Amino acid sequence: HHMQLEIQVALNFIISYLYNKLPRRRVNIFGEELERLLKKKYEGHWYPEKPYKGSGFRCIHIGEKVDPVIEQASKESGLDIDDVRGNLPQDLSVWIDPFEVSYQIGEKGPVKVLYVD
Ligand SMILES: O=c1[nH]c2ccccc2n2cccc12
Repeated sequence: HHMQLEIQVALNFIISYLYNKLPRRRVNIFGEELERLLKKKYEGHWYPEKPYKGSGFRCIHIGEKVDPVIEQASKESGLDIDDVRGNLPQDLSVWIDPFEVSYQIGEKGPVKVLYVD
């Protein structure tokens, strides 16, 4: 029902990797904190008019370095960011733009779409 809905889509996707190698309730906590941090980060950086404006800011990147929002959601969930990294596909990008959520795996991977309207 917003940028909200789209952060949900990305969240669901990301944590989907984490369940069943990381403890259930603490992955739930990881999601909830992730959701909060994205909202807090994306506030005022969301322009349905120019969806691509700030797209590179909003991008969740987990290459050889981890996006702070990921690192923060880990610390606030008691999870070792190395164990979280480990269960997430390497060189992952998730772009969350108005009307579209998409992601790439691997430097030469195709972009895939989770949500578009
Ligand atoms: O890995 C990146 N993907 C990306 C996708 C769309 C827009 C901007 C970016 N971007 C900006 C710094 C880094 C990245």
